[PDB]
Amino acid sequence: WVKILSVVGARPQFIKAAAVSRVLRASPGVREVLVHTGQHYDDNMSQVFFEELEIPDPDYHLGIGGGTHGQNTGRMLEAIEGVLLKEKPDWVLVYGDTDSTLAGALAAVKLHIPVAHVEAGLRSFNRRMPEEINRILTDHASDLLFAPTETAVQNLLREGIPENRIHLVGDVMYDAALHYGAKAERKSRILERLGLQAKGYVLATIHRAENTDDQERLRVILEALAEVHQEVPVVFPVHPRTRKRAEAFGLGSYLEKVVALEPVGYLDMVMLEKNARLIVTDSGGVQKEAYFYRVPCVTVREETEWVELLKAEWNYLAAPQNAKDLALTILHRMRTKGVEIDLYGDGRASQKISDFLRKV
Amino acid sequence: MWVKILSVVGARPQFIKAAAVSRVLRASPGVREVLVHTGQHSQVFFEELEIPDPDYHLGIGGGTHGQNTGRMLEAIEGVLLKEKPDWVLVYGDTDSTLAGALAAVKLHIPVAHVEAGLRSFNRRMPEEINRILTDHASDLLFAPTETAVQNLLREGIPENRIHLVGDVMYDAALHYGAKAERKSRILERLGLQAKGYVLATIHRAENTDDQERLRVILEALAEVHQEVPVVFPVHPRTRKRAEAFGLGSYLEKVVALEPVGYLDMVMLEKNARLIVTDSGGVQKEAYFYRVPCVTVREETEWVELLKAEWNYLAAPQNAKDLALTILHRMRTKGVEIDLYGDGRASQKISDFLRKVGI
Ligand SMILES: CC(=O)N[C@@H]1[C@@H](OP(=O)(O)OP(=O)(O)OC[C@H]2O[C@@H](n3ccc(=O)[nH]c3=O)[C@H](O)[C@@H]2O)O[C@H](C(=O)O)[C@@H](O)[C@@H]1NC(C)=O
Ligand SMILES: CC(=O)N[C@@H]1[C@@H](OP(=O)(O)OP(=O)(O)OC[C@H]2O[C@@H](n3ccc(=O)[nH]c3=O)[C@H](O)[C@@H]2O)O[C@H](C(=O)O)[C@@H](O)[C@@H]1NC(C)=O
Ligand SMILES: [Cl-]
Ligand SMILES: [Cl-]
Ligand SMILES: [Cl-]
Repeated sequence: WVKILSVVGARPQFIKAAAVSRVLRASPGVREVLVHTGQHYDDNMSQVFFEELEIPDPDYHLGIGGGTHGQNTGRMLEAIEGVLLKEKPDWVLVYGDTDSTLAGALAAVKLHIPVAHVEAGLRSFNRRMPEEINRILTDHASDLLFAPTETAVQNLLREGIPENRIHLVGDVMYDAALHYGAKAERKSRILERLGLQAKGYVLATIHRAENTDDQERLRVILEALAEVHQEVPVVFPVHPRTRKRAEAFGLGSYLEKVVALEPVGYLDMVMLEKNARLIVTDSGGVQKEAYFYRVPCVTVREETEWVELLKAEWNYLAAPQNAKDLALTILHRMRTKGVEIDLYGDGRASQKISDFLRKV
Repeated sequence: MWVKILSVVGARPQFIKAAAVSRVLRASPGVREVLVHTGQHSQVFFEELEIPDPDYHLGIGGGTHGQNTGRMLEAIEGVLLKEKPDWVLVYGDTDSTLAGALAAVKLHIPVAHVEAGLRSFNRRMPEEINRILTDHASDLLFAPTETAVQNLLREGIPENRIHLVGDVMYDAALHYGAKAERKSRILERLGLQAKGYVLATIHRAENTDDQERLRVILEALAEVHQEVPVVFPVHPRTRKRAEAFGLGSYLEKVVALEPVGYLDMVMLEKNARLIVTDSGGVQKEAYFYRVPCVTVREETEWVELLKAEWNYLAAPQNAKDLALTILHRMRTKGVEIDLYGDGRASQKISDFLRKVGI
C-alpha cells in the first residue's frame, strides 16, 4: 500500500482535497491521511465543507493561524514536519498557494518525501503578491506538478521545470462541481430562504487583500454593488475579513443595501452560482465556477491567472477605479456569454492524479 | 542616501562571506549595516575577520530542518519588523539562508543572494532546495561563476536580476593572505614543512551521520598518513559523531586538531601538498593556492574545478580506493585558469546594492 498525506489550510483547499480524496478512498492500496493546518477553523469556513463534501475528519488539526507570514509559516513548517515524522507518508499533496501550501512542501522535501502540487504553475507575474511567491516556491520544490491549464504548463516549462514532472490533468475543482452538483440540488434551499428567482439576481464574492485593505477600492466595489442592486438584486456572501474591513472604514451601510450574507456552505454556493444571472468576484475558484455553469463573470482585479476565461469571453476584468464604471460594466456583462469551449478537463482530474501517484 | 543593509548569517562560511561584503559596505557612511546571527553567541576566530559583533544572536540550532527553519523564519521576521532594512543579504545555501529570504520576501523587503545559482541537481541535499528557493525569492542574484549564471537563466530568472560578480571568498583569501603569512605560526606549532602534509576537513551530514561511511573516510586518512602526514582540523560535529560511533581511535592515527581560525587555515591550505575535503569553500581555496584537491562527495556545484583538473570527486565507498585516489592526485596539477573574478566581488555587490533603486 501507499500512504498519501494531504495538507489543507483553507476553504478552497478543502474543496480541492474533497475531489481528490473521493478518488483515493476508492483506490485499492492507498491510505489517506489529512492534516488541517488551522488557517480556516470555523463552522462556515471549515466544518461545513467537511460535512457537506463527505471529507473524513482530519487525522490532525494543527490549530495555527492569525499571525504574520513568518509566524504562521514557521509554526506550520515545524508542526507539519512533526506529523510527517510520525506518519511517514509516501506522498505529500499540497494544494493551491497559501502559506500552508508552502509550509507543507518545505516540511516534506527536507524529509525526502515526494511532494505533488495540486493546481501547479498559475502565475500573476506580480512578485509582490504573497501567493505568487508561494506557488513559485512550491512548484520548484515539488516532484510532480498537476497543472490545470496549458498556460500553467507553459509557465512551469518557462522556469526550467522538466516536462516529465508536469502533467496537464485539468482542475479538481471542476471534478468537485460535477460530483457534488446533484447533492446541491437535493439539499440546498437557499433560493427559497432568500426569496430569489432563478436567474433573478447577481452573485458577488470579494476577499482579496488588494480589494479589502485599500479603502478606496473597497468603497468603489461596495458602492458599485449597491448601484447594481437597484437594477437587479445582488446576493453577497461576505468573507469575514471583507466584512471587518468594510466595518472598519465606515462602509458597513453598503452591505445593508444588498442581500449580504454570512459565508455559505459549498452546496448553497453551487445553487447560488448556478442560478445567478452574473457572478462578480475576485475568487479564483468562483470565476472558474461561473464558467462551469455558463454564467458570465466579472473579475474585480487588474489580472487573473485563469487567462483562458478572458480569452473565451466568459470572464472580464474590471479593476475597481470608479463605482459607476464598475456598476455599468457589471450590468453590461450580464447579457453576454463566452464561446463554446471545454476547459479544465473531463471531471476526472482526480483519477488522473491518483494514477500518476501510483506510476511515479 | 541613508540605506540599512541587514545580513543574515548562520555558520562560519557565511560569516566569512558577510565579512568580505561588510568590509566594503563600511566604506559607504550612508550605509548602516545590521548583522543577524541565527545561532548562539570562538570570539577570537570571529575577530580575525575585522567584523563588528552581531547585532543579534537568535540562538536557534540543533533540531530538525523543520524546527530550525521554522523557528528561524519567525525570529528573523521579528528582527526585520524592528529594523526595517532596505535590503536583506543572505549567503550560501543553508536553512538560515532560506529562512532569511522567506522572512524578507513576505515583508516586501528586497533580498540579495550572495552565492546564487549553484546546483548539484540532487535534492537528497537539503542545501539544493535551499538555494533553488532562495534564488526564486531574490531580487538580486550574485553569481560566482558562469555555470551559476546559466543555471539561473534556465530557471526563468530574468537577466537583469543576475550579476556575475565572482566569489567573495576569493576576495577574502586575497585580502587576508599577507596577514596570514605575517601572523600564522601553525606550521611551526604542528612541526610541518611546506609541501610535507595533506590537509583534510570533513563536515557534511551525509559523510558524518553514517557510521560505516565515516569509517571509510577516517580509515582512508589513516592509510594516507602512513605515506604523508595528514593534518585534520576536525569539525566539532564530525568529532562528536566519530566519538558516538566509537571511531575516535582513528583520529589518533593522523594529526587531528581542533578547528583553526581563518589565518591558520590559509597557511595550512597554501602549504599543503594536497587538500581532501567535503567543504565548498575549501575546494575553491585549494584552487586559489594551486594545490590539487579531492572532494569526498558524489558531486560538486563547483564544476569548473573538475573541468580544469584542480579537483576530483572520490565518493567514500571503500577506504583503500579512497586512500589510493588521494595519493595519486597529490602528484597532479590542474590547468592555469582564472576563476572566481578579480577579488573585487564585494565592491561589485556594494555598487549594485547602492544604485539599484527604490
Ligand atoms: C491567494 C488566493 O487567493 N489564492 C486562490 C485561493 O482560492 P479562492 O480565491 O477561490 O478562495 P475562496 O474564494 O475563498 O474559495 C473559493 C471556493 O469557496 C467556495 N465558496 C465561496 C464563498 C462562499 O461563501 N462559500 C463557498 O463555498 C466556492 O464555491 C469555491 O469553491 O486559494 C486557493 C487555494 O489555496 O486552494 C488557490 O488555489 C487560489 N489560486 C488561484 C490562482 O485561483
Ligand atoms: C550545505 C553546505 O555545505 N554548503 C556550503 C557551506 O560552506 P562550506 O562547505 O565551505 O563550509 P565550511 O567548510 O564549514 O566553511 C568553509 C570556510 O571555513 C574555513 N575554515 C575551515 C575549517 C577550519 O578549521 N577553519 C576555517 O577557517 C575555510 O577556509 C573556508 O573559508 O555553507 C556555505 C554557506 O552557507 O555560506 C555554502 O556557500 C556552501 N555551498 C557551496 C555550494 O559551496
Ligand atoms: Cl469570499
Ligand atoms: Cl459550451
Ligand atoms: Cl570543517
